[PDB]
Amino acid sequence: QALKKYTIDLTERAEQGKLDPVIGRDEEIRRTIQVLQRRTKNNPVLIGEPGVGKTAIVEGLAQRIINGEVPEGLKGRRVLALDMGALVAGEFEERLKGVLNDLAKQEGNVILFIDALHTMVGDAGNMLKPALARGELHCVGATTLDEYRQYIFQKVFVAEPSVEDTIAILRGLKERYELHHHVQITDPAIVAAATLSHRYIADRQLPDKAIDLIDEAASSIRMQIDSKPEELDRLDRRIIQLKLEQQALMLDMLNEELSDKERQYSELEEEWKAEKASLSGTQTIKAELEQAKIAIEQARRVGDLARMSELQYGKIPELEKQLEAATQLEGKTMRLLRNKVTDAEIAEVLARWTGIPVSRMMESEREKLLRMEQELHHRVIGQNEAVDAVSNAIRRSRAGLADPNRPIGSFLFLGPTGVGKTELCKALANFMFDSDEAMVRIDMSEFMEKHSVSRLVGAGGYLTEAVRRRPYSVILLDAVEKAHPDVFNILLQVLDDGRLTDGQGRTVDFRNTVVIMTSNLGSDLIQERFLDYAHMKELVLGVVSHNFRPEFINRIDEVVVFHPLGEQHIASIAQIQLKRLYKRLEERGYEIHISDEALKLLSENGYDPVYGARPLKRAIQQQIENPLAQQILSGELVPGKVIRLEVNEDRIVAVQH
Ligand SMILES: Nc1ncnc2c1ncn2[C@@H]1O[C@H](COP(=O)(O)OP(=O)(O)O)[C@@H](O)[C@H]1O
Ligand SMILES: Nc1ncnc2c1ncn2[C@@H]1O[C@H](COP(=O)(O)OP(=O)(O)O)[C@@H](O)[C@H]1O
Repeated sequence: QALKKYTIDLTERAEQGKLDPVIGRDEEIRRTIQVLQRRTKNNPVLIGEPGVGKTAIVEGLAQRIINGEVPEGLKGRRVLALDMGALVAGEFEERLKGVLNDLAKQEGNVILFIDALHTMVGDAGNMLKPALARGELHCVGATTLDEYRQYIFQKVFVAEPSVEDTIAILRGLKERYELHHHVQITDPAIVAAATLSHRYIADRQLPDKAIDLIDEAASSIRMQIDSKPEELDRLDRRIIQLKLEQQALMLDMLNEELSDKERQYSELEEEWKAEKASLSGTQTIKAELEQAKIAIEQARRVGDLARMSELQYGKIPELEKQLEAATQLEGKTMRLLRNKVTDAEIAEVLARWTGIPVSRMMESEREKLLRMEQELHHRVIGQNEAVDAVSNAIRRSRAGLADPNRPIGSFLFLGPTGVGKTELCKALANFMFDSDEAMVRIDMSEFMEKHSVSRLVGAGGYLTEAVRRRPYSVILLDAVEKAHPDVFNILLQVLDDGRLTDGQGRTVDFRNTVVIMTSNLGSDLIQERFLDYAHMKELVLGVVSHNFRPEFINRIDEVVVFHPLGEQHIASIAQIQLKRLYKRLEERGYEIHISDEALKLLSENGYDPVYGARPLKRAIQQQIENPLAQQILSGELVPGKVIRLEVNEDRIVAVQH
């Protein structure tokens, strides 16, 4: 009986109704069942990244066995999960031997479950090998594919549920969790949990991370409930203060205001208790309801008779009616204490995790979108047609006026260098994705070969991995004309399917991304134009047809033309570049203003037609930041005095007048 010591009986747990409900996973369970009765290589292995509910599938199978929804071959079978802990508490091999003995004793009525299957074979227990082929033991694996790469039984692949699936799962677990945490859970909190966990948490997987959000928020709410209310602390401190003062004076007066405040503090206190009572009641009955439901599920099993109709008709709906009567009573009675876990709570927990202010997490998206041109113009200066096209396309996408199976947007940027293409990329990344850090930059110059379409996909790939870890990002493909012909096909697959199958066979989801492609092909004809504010697109389309096939031009949302930078433009770019410096100096108490002619010097030294505004930054770094740092470290320039940037001879100088 090493099973009593070294295993947990899952069918036993399911029989007691102590297993949480399993929502979805119908096909995976059915498959596993199909494989368990397999004539050879029967036993099956659940393969998927941690937290996707492989164990959930096992428990679901157990529940089906107990409920008798499984084929006659699996009726009455027992599912036991082998625990890795109790074994290692030379004893390992002997204990495991006893386990295999016990499993060979009933010969086929017991199914063993091994989570992290690699740990058994791979601290690499060897003795397990005979029982598989001999048929002494029938087991179900749960292992990662990585570890099934290590190990290479039947392949059973457990995918990761989508947002909708996760939501259904959480809605199924909702009552159990409400009971578990002594709280109410809002459906907005559920959808917010799934959605936000999907978006912001990169490393973890669904449903698990969403469930963690829910859990933590529930803990927070619990602690908030237990704690003494604000008003009561306020009043206690206040009356203690007035007590102090009064006894020190021993004014009357205060004597009255004491008493009154003691009446109030009394009333509130009683109210507090009352509320607590209500809560407690609502929980107890809840528990009882559960115990009733489990009970009727026992009654279906062993066949009590008037029992089940008494529970179904008498007990369950009475408890159900006074439960929501208690919740509507809660609706009336609850003031000082809030038991409802909302989307706001989920937001606060994921705030704790991520570090986002969370104003962004729920800031109104429609107002963000409608004002988009302005927001993008806060960073990108000039290039009005570009911002217009991009903003319009993204608006179309978010309004749901476009194919849902394609990326949010697809743009081809055309024009010279240094005109702010990459600037608009970073601006987009910031605007929608809350950082420039959510961007994926790939130079196409380094993919010209067959080893190119190899490298970025697989044979992992530079692209697929980045998009998999960061589904919301701006994918910028620079100098796309240099690309290897095999890559363009992959690009079409992304622009169309909104997904891409890699060298490993798994599909990466691009539907949350904005795909931007830049090219210098139009640079000459564009610099040679302004021609009308319109016809340019036709003119350059002419040169587009040479290097690009109709498929590509038609599958991208907008083809963007970037104009060279005017004088006032470069001036403004300069000022924006000076903002950061201004800020860093503002922190130390320096105020800097720049002369118009000095700004002209910067604008001149920062712009040449071939590199555009690229030289500008280190034109500032060299001509301004260097002597500035010199004087700051010198002590010549002192905080609390305005620093004017003027010109001396042809060179820029800093002064305190
Ligand atoms: N279909 C489902 N129905 C209900 N809960 C699920 C489902 N899939 C996953 N879960 C939940 O996800 C949580 C973590 O899943 P888990 O089985 O630990 O993942 P894995 O074992 O595959 O790493 C579990 O608490 C489980 O309740
Ligand atoms: N339209 C613009 N708006 C704001 N900054 C710009 C603009 N054009 C150029 N710059 C500045 O010039 C630098 C280089 O420009 P960049 O966007 O990289 O050009 P390209 O997209 O052709 O590589 C950027 O860091 C940016 O600060």
